[PDB]
Amino acid sequence: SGAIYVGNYRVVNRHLATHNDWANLVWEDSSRDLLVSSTTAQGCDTIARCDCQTGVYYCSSRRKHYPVSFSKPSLIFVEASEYYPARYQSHLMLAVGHSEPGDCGGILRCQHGVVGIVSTGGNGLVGFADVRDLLWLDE
Ligand SMILES: COc1ccccc1CC(=O)N1C[C@@H](C(N)=O)CC12CC2
Ligand SMILES: [Zn+2]
Repeated sequence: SGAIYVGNYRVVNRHLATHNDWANLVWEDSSRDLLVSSTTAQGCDTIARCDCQTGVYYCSSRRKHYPVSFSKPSLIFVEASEYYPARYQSHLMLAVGHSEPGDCGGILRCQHGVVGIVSTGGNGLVGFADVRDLLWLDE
């Protein structure tokens, strides 16, 4: 689990969105595994606007933050899971790092701010849904 709280937005994995998220929906995209809802309170996270390929992510299954090198946002084939059939997921970045299914939502960050959230993984890999291209999160 986990979310980004920037301005009056809450960014979560679409597969983990609650009823309140759907009832306060701003934007969702199944192909990216992302959903954004509106919040009453202002958040403290800032979004990175950069092309960093190194950063640090939070892994809840280890209660630890790890440094990682990650690929550029791309279209990658993701195996079938309890929440989606096998399909191509867009705007996904891959890295070598530990992950388990419930690690989804953990933040990946760089020197500039939040880069994205854990969305996929397995066998010593971890994938992150990028949010750096969503410029509207800043206003
Ligand atoms: C962090 O993901 C994993 C880690 C280890 C093993 C397997 C996974 C992948 C996984 O379980 N996925 C991929 C998600 C997606 N974005 O399609 C949907 C979801 C069920 C939760
Ligand atoms: Zn950066």
